[PDB]
Amino acid sequence: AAGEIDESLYSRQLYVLGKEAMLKMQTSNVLILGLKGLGVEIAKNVVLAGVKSMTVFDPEPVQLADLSTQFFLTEKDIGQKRGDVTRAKLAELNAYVPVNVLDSLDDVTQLSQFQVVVATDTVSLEDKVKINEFCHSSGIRFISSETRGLFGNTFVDLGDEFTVLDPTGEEPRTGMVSDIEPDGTVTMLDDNRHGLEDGNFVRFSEVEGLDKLNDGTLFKVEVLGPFAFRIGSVKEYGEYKKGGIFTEVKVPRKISFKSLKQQLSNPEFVFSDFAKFDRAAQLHLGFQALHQFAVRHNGELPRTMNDEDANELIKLVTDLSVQQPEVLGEGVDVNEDLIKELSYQARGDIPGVVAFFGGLVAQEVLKACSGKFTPLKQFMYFDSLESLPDPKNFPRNEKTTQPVNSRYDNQIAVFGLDFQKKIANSKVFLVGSGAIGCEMLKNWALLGLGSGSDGYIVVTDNDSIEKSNLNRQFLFRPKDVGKNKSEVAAEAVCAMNPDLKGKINAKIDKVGPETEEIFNDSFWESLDFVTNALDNVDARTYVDRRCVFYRKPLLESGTLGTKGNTQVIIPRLTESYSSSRDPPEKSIPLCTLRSFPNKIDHTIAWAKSLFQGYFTDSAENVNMYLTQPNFVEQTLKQSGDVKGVLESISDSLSSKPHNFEDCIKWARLEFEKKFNHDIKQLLFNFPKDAKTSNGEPFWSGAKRAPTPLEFDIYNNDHFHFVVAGASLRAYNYGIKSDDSNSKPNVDEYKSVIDHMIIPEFTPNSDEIDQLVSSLPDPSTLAGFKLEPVDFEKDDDTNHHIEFITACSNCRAQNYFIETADRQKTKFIAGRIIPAIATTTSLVTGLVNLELYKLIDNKTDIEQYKNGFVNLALPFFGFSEPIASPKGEYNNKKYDKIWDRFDIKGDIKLSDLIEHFEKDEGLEITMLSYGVSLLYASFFPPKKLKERLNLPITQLVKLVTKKDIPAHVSTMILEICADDKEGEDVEVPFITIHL
Amino acid sequence: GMASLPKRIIKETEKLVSDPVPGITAEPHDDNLRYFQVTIEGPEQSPYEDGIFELELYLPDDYPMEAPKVRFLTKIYHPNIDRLGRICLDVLKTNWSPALQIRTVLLSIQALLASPNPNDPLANDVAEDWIKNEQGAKAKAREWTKLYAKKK
Amino acid sequence: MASLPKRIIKETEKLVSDPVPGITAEPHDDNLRYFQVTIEGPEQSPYEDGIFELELYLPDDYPMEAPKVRFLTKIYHPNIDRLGRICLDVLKTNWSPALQIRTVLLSIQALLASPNPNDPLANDVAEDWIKNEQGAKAKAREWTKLYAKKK
Repeated sequence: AAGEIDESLYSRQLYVLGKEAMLKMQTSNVLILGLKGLGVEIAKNVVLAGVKSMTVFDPEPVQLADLSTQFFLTEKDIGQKRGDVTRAKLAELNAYVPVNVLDSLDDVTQLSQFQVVVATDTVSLEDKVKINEFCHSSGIRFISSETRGLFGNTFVDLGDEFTVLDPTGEEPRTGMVSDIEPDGTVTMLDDNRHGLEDGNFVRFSEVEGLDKLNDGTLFKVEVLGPFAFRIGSVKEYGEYKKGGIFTEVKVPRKISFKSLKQQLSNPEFVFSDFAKFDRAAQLHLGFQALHQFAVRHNGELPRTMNDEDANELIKLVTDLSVQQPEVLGEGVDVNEDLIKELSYQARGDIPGVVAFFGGLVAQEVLKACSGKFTPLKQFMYFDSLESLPDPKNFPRNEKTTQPVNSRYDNQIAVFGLDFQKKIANSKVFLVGSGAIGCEMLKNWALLGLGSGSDGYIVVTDNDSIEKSNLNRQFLFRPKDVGKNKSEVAAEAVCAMNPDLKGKINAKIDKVGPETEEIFNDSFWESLDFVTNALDNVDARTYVDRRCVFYRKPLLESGTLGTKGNTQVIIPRLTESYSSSRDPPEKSIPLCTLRSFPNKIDHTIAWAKSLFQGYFTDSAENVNMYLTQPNFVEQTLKQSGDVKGVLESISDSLSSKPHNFEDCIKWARLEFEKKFNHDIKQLLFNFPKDAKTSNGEPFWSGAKRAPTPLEFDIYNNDHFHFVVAGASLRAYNYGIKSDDSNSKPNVDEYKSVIDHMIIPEFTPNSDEIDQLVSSLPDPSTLAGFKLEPVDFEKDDDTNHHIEFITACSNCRAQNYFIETADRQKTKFIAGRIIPAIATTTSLVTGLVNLELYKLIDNKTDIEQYKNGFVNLALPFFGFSEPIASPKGEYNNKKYDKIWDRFDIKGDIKLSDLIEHFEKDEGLEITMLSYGVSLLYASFFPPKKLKERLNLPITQLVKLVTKKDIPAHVSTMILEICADDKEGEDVEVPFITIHL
Repeated sequence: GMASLPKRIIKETEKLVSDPVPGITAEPHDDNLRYFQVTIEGPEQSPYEDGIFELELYLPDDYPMEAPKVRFLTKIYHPNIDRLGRICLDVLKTNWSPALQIRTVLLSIQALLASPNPNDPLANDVAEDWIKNEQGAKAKAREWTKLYAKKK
Repeated sequence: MASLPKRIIKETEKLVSDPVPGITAEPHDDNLRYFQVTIEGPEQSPYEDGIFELELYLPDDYPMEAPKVRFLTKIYHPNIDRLGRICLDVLKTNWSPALQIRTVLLSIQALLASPNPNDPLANDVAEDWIKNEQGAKAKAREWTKLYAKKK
């Protein structure tokens, strides 16, 4: 069965990589050498992604110290080979990937059976050079990675020939043309920016005049402006008339890699951080010296925090720079502080640095199988030294850092016992239990975060597990589908680290204004910080605001396919998450939606309204009409579309179906109304030959002249419009047949439609008086009510996406737009976010590296990093958090994000007003609570009588006619104000303590 | 840059009284600062010059990232305003940014009543009437203004 | 000792001997390669109120290879992206070994005074600068007050 992908399991990853990359991945056998923490973080991500086979190799026994980052090892397994025991657990992650153990690597020819080989820290450099040489000459792709405490690297070698097919993965750019001059200059319609670059390739279509320009030939692009580019002389093709759509095309790029032996001495660096460009050549010699150290010392790495071993490693690194003078260059001496730190931390095994490289490397493993995205070329070195605490508080020396016979000994080796204790005793709030939420929990389980006496974790997520979650949420298994994420994820991580057994409080609650009884003042005050694992921006902007109010650190994180980012929000220091986020994508114009689509995004958004009109809103009106006493006379003065609401009800009684055959009929008739009649009406007003005012064609530029649709049961999109239409309608009315009988059969739907009379089209108070009168009494229509449909995009059996895609495509045929299939329609109408475990895992590593800085109460902003990453390029950026901007009123300075006014007691309005005047020199002009304006200076004098003598709680009831509830202890208020000169001033909010 | 969206509304509302837009009124409900009641005088020398037109304006949850929703409450014969009061305006959808205001939206509608564009129509029947039978289209607009837009 | 540190030494010594109006430029006591730069916003530009901080790195192959440079201050500008990366002809196309870091700094100062949103390396704040110039300068003046230090 070659060439089949499970679209429900790989749904979200399939929007990142696509079909061809994944058909090639299932053709690839991958081998991983070394199954400590870094090993599994790769295998986990590679198995989840889906290769032909995963083979693992680590015949060395499990020690307690391995658990510092091996989430697949427990204290049960000690004394047993890591390959054997780990391999049974990876097998659970994906049923479609066999996982095998290599029992012995006695010979380098055993590598022949693998397309990719991944060597980790367990493999020595002599073996890595030999393995790499065999791989390079044999055509096997080679990757390697090492982490030494807060340090790490990765190497990539794909041979003399490797062809990148898609260098970015971006959906290709495309746009409409307005002029192509004889020289090749192409101007864009309605001054929209093409979004192209020099060296891109475009094909054209629909360009009248330059006929041969549209045959699929490619054209190299030289960018002139943001709204224009050039493609070369087009005189030969003819002369431009009108129309045109250019479409970017990705052309293959061939590339070559140097072997490891070659790159050890002449390395090609991909950088991770702008302010650490120099450290790469330094750590290149260092990581080599560590291997040389171990061969001098019976295989042992330097002793932790030992100056004798570090002083030798300096010496070893110096001899290398004489042997490899290209690396450092000239004038560049060895950085002895940086190599001593490397030696201090060689034993170190840090969760965050592992999850980082676990994703980065695994992604490169995937690039190697597919040719999708641009591989790393060829070394990358990385370190997060600023995660180290202040040595004044948590000093590091040979005692404080020694092993204690625990799973955390390798973390204690870097940070010391005191800090590790302080982590354990921290109190955290995790919002979300998805891909990021899962990796977060697993990192905290390795750190022991929350396991201390006075520490705890709180995780909440109201959502349940579904099949596609399993592609990147690795704490969930098939049998857990339909269960609650947070609860199962809490169990899962306790099985990993029983030190948390009973310290995670898995809740099921949403985080909004309605759950502030559960997440109340005392909850927020006790926390040390908050972590965000959420997708949707409204809940994140809420949590962000609760953190500003309670002054808690917040760690935000997010991925968009291969793209990722991290943000640190620090009280009295940095911006917040809402402070600066970029605007959303523009909405579709109503006229474009209604009458003039030119893009499948428009047809899909039209089909989604129509799905909501037929099968959800119609049945809500009818059911209110049949139950609520005054719904008839309510509508007459309450709704906007009174005409359509009454129409909907009338139609639901006229056209009440009795068998599935009546539904098929209904669907065929709606086909005519929507894809035949309404187009003819449109063309009646604006014929194909219509002229505008000024007198240039009406259908021109962004407008496509439609053609009415003759129904054809053999057209797939016509057939499925009537099948899904018939079945959705039948559901409303509780009618038998539906899709649980069999698969849909064109011939039996044909028999019904063939005998139908279908009406020809003719160019088309008292309206409502009829509708109102022609409706019967509800009492008449005993025992009957519709069941409205609830749009779920991830049940394939339910016909929802089947209708939207057929409806969307039928309308695409009207306007001559290329049809789309279910997976694409499901992406736009579902508003789906592409997501793969590689980025997720990686971003979570960075966030936990920034967590150490919170645990040390870092107040220096330059210590923190906001990360950006685009694993497709690949690109790693790290910036300093943005400082909270400062305001000023009456010479007094304040933090525009974190400061506020605090008034104890339920205060009288005029008391507040004069209180501000005699304290801050401010004159309140406006005052609101929530969405209610409680006081304003433009109010009439009689309005101000009501309010000025009232306490704020009674004032709230006066305005909203509904009072504050008893559990409320505080009230935020927003105000405008003027300073001593009467000039306006920006001022912070007010907190009232009741 | 930012602020809470009641604070934003507060600031915009205060300036709408501090200096109003000629010919337009715009006041929110003290119960709900998101919902506004607007009235617009018909511009000079347009077919709407005699009447007053009432609008409803709602500020959504993610304002000013998301644009204001608008609905004409008065019946009007106009190419870009449909039977249900829905409006076609570039600033509402394509040309919206967080930097813009309610003040911007209201001035755009006022500019639209003075200068329809039936080349991008919403009410298709009346746009082809505006294209092909302009003087008669303005006659029906002046008539509907007298029938449905009260007075003043 | 070697060629390139001697080059830097001579350039640094001239940046002290004769400094560039409105610009600070001093190398790290840790690393002669890295420079901390500050640039006053030019007069009668939207940036005139603030001070903007940059970091500048001289790569191994300098001056065959051009200096890498990164805005540390947040700025609203067509040729400066969200990560501080700059689009300058002298950095890529018009770089030669004869040019200096003095040349680079004067080019950035000239760029803050005169953006080019029509350049091919531009962003999307560029189409705001083209379409809505007065509003684009309004947002630049605002961000200067929010994010660039006072003087």
